[PDB]
Amino acid sequence: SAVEVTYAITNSWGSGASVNVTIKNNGTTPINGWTLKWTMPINQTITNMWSASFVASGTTLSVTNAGYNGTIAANGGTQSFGFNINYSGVLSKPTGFTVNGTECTVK
Amino acid sequence: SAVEVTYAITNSWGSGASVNVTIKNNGTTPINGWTLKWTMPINQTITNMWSASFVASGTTLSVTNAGYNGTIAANGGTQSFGFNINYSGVLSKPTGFTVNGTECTVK
Amino acid sequence: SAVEVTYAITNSWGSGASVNVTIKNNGTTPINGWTLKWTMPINQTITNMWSASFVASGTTLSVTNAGYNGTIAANGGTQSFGFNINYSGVLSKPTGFTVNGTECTVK
Amino acid sequence: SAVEVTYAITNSWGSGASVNVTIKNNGTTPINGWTLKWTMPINQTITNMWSASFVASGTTLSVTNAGYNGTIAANGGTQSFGFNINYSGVLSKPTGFTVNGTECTVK
Amino acid sequence: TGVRDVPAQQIVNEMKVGWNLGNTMDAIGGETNWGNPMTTHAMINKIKEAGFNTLRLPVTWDGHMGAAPEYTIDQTWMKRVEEIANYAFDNDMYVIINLHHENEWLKPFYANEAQVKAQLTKVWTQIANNFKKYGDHLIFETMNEPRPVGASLQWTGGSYENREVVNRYNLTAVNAIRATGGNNATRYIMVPTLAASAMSTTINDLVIPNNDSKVIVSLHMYSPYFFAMDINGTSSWGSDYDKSSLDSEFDAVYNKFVKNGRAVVIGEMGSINKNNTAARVTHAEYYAKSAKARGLTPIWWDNGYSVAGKAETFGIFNRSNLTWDAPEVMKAFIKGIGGSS
Amino acid sequence: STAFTGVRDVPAQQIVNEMKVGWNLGNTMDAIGGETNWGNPMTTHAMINKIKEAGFNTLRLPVTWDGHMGAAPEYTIDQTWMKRVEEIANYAFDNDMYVIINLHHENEWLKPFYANEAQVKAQLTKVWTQIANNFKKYGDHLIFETMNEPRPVGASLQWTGGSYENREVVNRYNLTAVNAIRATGGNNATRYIMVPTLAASAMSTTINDLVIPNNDSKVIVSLHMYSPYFFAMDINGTSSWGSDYDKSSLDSEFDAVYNKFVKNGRAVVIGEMGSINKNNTAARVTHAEYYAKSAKARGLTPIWWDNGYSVAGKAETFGIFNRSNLTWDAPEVMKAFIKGIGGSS
Amino acid sequence: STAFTGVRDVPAQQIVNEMKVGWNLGNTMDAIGGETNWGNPMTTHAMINKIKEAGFNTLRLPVTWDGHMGAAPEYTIDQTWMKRVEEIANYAFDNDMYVIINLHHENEWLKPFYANEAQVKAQLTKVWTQIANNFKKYGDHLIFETMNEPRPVGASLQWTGGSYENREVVNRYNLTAVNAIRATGGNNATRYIMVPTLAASAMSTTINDLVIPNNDSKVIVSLHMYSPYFFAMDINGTSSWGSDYDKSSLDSEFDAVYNKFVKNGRAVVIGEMGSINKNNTAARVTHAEYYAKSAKARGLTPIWWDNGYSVAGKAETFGIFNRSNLTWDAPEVMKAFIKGIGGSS
Amino acid sequence: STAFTGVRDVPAQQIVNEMKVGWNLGNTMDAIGGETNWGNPMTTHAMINKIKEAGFNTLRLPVTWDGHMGAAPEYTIDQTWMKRVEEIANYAFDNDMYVIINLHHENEWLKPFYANEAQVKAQLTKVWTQIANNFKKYGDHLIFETMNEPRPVGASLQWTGGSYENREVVNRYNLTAVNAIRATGGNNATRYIMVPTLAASAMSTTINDLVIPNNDSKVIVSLHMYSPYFFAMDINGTSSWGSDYDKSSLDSEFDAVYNKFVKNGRAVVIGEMGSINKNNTAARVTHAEYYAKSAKARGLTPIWWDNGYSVAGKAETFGIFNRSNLTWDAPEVMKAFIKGIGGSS
Repeated sequence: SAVEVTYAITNSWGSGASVNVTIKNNGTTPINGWTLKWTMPINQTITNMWSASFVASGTTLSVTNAGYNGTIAANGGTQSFGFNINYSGVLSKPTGFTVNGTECTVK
Repeated sequence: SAVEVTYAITNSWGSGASVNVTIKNNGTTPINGWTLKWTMPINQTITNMWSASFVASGTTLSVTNAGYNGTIAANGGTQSFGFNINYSGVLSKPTGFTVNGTECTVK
Repeated sequence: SAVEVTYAITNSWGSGASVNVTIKNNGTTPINGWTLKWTMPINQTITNMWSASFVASGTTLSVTNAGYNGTIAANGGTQSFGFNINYSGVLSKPTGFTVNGTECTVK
Repeated sequence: SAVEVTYAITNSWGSGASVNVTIKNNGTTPINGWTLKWTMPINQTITNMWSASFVASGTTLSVTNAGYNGTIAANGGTQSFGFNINYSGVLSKPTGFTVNGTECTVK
Repeated sequence: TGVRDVPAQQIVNEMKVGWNLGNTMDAIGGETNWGNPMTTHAMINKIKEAGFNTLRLPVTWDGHMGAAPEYTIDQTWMKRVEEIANYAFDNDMYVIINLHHENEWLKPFYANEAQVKAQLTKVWTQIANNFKKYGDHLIFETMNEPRPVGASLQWTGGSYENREVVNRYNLTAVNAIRATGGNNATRYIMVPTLAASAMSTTINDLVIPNNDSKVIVSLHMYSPYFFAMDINGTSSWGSDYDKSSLDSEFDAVYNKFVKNGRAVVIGEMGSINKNNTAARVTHAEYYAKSAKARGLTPIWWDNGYSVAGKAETFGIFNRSNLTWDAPEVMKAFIKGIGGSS
Repeated sequence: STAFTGVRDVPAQQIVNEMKVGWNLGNTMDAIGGETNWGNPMTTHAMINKIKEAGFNTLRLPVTWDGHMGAAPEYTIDQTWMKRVEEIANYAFDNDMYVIINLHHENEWLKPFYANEAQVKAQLTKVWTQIANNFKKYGDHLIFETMNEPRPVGASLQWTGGSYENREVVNRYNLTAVNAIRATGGNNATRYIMVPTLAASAMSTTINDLVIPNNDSKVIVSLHMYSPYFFAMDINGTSSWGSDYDKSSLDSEFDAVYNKFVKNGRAVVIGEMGSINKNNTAARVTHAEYYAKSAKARGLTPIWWDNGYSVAGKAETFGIFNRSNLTWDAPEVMKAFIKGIGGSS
Repeated sequence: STAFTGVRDVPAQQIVNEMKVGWNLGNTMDAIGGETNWGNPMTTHAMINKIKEAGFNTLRLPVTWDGHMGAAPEYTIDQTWMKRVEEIANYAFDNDMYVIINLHHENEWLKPFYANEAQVKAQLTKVWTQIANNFKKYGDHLIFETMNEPRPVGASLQWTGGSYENREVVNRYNLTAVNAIRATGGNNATRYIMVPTLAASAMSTTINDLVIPNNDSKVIVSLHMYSPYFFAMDINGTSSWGSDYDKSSLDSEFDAVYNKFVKNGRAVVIGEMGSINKNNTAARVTHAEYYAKSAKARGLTPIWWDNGYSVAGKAETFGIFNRSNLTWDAPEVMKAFIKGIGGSS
Repeated sequence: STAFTGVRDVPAQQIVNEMKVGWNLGNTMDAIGGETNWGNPMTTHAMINKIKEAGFNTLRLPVTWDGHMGAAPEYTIDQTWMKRVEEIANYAFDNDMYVIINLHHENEWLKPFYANEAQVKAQLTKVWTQIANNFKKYGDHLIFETMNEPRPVGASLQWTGGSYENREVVNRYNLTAVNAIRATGGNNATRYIMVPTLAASAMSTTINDLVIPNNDSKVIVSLHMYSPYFFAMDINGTSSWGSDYDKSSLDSEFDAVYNKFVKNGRAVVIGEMGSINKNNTAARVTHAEYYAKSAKARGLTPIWWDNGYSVAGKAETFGIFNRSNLTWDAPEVMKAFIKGIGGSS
């Protein structure tokens, strides 16, 4: 609702791509130690990640902040991280995100 | 360079696109009041921008922070903004950026 | 210890006196929520106190900070309070003081 | 006045005494870098001072903070210092003070 | 009288120590519906005499108001709350009036936020307008224990959603009060964390509406849980561990709020009756002095129920005959608070 | 119209961003002895339209109330004057702009000394109660500025930071004015309010000692920065601007404001700035454009002081708009200033 | 090998991130009476290989020095003991791990009281000077932990915050230890150093009163958090873990640490944690995995206390690795803990 | 002697308080080509005696090392030069003073640009390693100042705050210098160290971008404040000082330093200041005494820049002590400066 996830493609090479994610907090309360979760599309595997870490369980991808960037300030603060994937078929993007249990708007 | 810029495509539709830019400060000194400059590829026009403002002169683009996000903290701090463009041709990206006079690494 | 108490006479009027107490913390650790205890001389009675409150119990006088002055900063920080007493006979001063369990030096 | 000075006698030994001074700021604005001035009774001489330094010119006394205690917080903040004097005759006290040009209340 | 401009900490110091008129105007179905007699001026007179300087007056408004859009509060109900507040004002006491058991409408989820805010605004505009004339000895407490419903969540910090929406509601409530102007522009106001919990999660995510310097934090700390509240918990209190552990609960509040100039009132606390008077005496006195040493003003939860060996027996005052059912516990609590004379 | 759009709960920095860049109706409602007494013509809707079209999104409407109010205890403000101020404001709301209304040349009564405090507060309370009440229905595009340049009188003190006494009492006056506004309730309870440092100075002494009334998050700092002094303001000062030193010094003046206020979430409006006409259009274009962009890069919204007086070679010639003509006396300076500001589209 | 990689100038949080997740060689070099005196085998390189292989990137190597040193003034540490510690550290460096070396069961000399302060400082200085001097060449993958759980002894004080005196003297000891380390020079002047609160407790009293020696940005906080106590540590406490309440409560414990230190740029290592064996594998799996992800979400790196004792139904059975067999006695617990930590690949 | 008193763990502010007020041996060991190359006679113990007797408790001993050291990679410093520096320092230690030793006119090699960074850091490390090793035994009365006025070369940039690149690289150099000093160990690991902003400027840009190496609480900020510029430094500037405006402006300059550093526990030394001789003794007296008490009121310790040149009406005439005569050329200026500093007895 008040949290927006921007999932953007930095680069791609047919078999894989590089992704940058920015989480924006437009609510009133700082997010102290953000985590971000989504459903990984069928054909994608995360090969490596920076400025964050992750756990893959089934279709589920759980991303955790890297500490120095753990607080997303209120009233429009952001934090960002990135990763590389491998894919086949058409490069699709997740259709939903949750940040600490809160359902996000996707921009 | 101790400053990294990530320029990513959020979405595109053939004649236009949505861009997300993340600036990351890996140096020791905070950047207090950031400005980011670069050369847009030809045949691209900025329609509107959020979390920052710009002055365009030909393909020369100078972007200024929005006050609330003016400081890029040292040691891995980021700030991000976004904007829409109209374009023709291939959707190419800038090849370099400068932040307050400092040349950035494009990631 | 590295805590000093200054118990000084601001004014006196024969049957009573006004006392100023300064607690000085020369240690490395702030004192977060100070309390000051001493043994009350016989034939003295505190009639009112400011910038602190107290409980008299037998010969023991326990003084508690007023919240806004609750932290005695390290490396020379001070906090002060005062009170009026009624007395008879010789106006004597308490001999020892303890602050949060720590025996003080009397300056 | 919103600035109160407490000038108190810690101890006296006939030919000399020890003084403790507490300055209280009850106003809305912190005093950033306090100075305290007063006129000292004749036949009193400051021998040494701690938590502050001074310039004596005749009976004119200008006292300056020691840096670490330079700010007297608003809304009831205090800072204190002390000194020893030699004196002959009747021990008396100054009855007026100015702090950074503001005339103080004497308590 | 009027509304002074002093540090919120000074207000809290002056409130000193308080007593709740519990299970009364907060009781579902009306003032006498939960076993307490009709409140009288004489009762409050005795509260003051014992050494309490604050009356917390919890009010459940649900059941006494009309439908949207105006949510008109019953005049007779409003008048009764005001009447009781005046028993305390006559004694020169501080009074806190809140919204209490509003859980059927006040729900901290994004889905409910628009409705709840609309009603919150209407309710506080009315209470604020009715009580505008009173000076700074009247304090408004915006909400009681706002939290997600469900027994399994009762002692949790809720979700981020819940804490965000609680913060949004507090802003809504403070603005509603402030917008009536006059004394309500400068009145001191208490706001709770989620569930009025003092746990790290909830105190760390509290946002003060507009950074308003006249806002005081409301926490409820029935600590330590097992001794104070749990009928099946220990009946003993007073070890070095007990003392240190209580100190540390208050230390969390001191370091987050008080130390930084944000004042805090412990709006509810106390111990039930486990036929353990000596232990409750030790606890009450230590609780009061430990809390006060961290700038906190505690307020006893008195629901008028004092039967030894039963759950929820926090009552210490006998409202029927104006004596104390727990004279020793009461006196130790007051004694631990101390004073200025 | 932006007159009656209600009040948001957005960060004051966002409000300052939307104000963007401003123009002062100077030497007008602030003029002693009447609107036209200091040489300006009667203000028209057409003039304000030209302000908006040029790229300015904020009108600062300075008003001197002394001379238009009765004596104690009510200090009643002339209703005709009150209504003319409001009429002018609406010229701007019609253009979807922000408007700032202040108290301006009040120095005859507004004295920042302990001795004057009680009486001045009483008058300040009455003045702001009346202004706030008149404009109560207006939404967040109306901003009140509590005072202009409160300071101890005396030629020799003009560019000083006053005594601690003066700064303490200015802080007390700001709180009095803010409380007076807020006590009227409704939109006045939540609208954004500007408060000045002593003399509205940006110097370390004054910005360091500023105290925000009630820590109110909807308060914006008001500073006046005619920088650098010698180029911009002094008739006997250099008429050149643009060296590496010039740019560095201006940056640094803004850096002090950014570090003290902006970067901590406290928004700041430079309610007055500008340069006089020393027959040096090129220097002024260079200065105006760099000022705008340097200020903006530090979150600051600057507001040009236009007193309608633009005669080359004369002191105080800050005017850039020709009101009689609905054209610009200094089209290049104006356009440079606006260009420096940039935009989001 | 990560033994001699030099010393970076990165923020401590980045070091803590790379430490990732750790394993203690418990009841070993920390055992009173020597390495094998408390029932563990002689430590081998093959044991440590398995720790690395399971996914742990830090070896905490607790060492009790009391019993291995001479008297004042020099407090000379036995050379064989010193070099054996070094030998074991290299088992881990060969696996490209981080290693933490501390002072562990030193309660017979390391007493946080004003009256013991002067002599304790003198011994602390000699002890750290010797350890630091031995390990001088080692790069930033070697971390010193100044003390373990300094505290007043006495059963009634065991889970308390001690007195102000104790907490004050602990801060003084930490400074003495840090300066002793740095004074040896070289890599020791720049390596990362862990310092504990009183008793390495995370309770408010103790974390609120911690003072970082010299405000040194290379200092990391050492906390021990066997949470929740009853499930994790008490042989008589619940065997179950996983309610919403359990989760919320554990979250809140880490939240206290996050808001005090991590969010302000002060890095934190949970140098000991874990659960005993109540024959409750499923509960220990749920707890271990949640602990790991909850802690990591607050930027914390947790380190499991493994004392080599894993017998179901007995107190103090924190051991999960079987050193003699080179297999895991608690494979499900270990895997869940590692799984909860996640990774960058 | 204060040479070998060991090293305390007190707050830097206390050290700065004891330093109290200082005198620079200017245009001497800092002179290009050698001690007497800029017209000063060879320094004697008797000269330093007079400095102490006048009431100065700190000797700043500026030293230019360029010209006395070999080439990369070792940059070996001439041993007789090193010993001469140590000898002069002991003149002051014999007088129970503080001594500050820096690197001074190193601008030929010390270039704050990314392109130069690697080589400059290599030389800076070699230089500080040698100096630190030489003075390793000296206690906390010896303070190292890592650099003097590091800045981008160019006349047009002299009074600017440089670029962000410049300021970032200066911060990197300070860290390099501090680490080099501390890595030598012993008293160098714990002694107090001064580090400058870019150009040692106190302007907002440069004080705001200063990063303290490791957040080390033993670090003191070094600023040079020849304020106000026109009166103090400019041979063509006013000869008068004393107005309320003058007093207010000077206060405000110190207020910036107090609010950014001192009031936050970060101590500050004004390592250079003073006025030139414009045949205006009365004005210099007024200025000197006010500067001293105003600076001291903000916890600052000022150090007069004395280059031994005192000729009335010439630029750069900061000298007040007559080295050949052992008398004061500006006795009234000296006494007023000392008088404004005050004391504890």
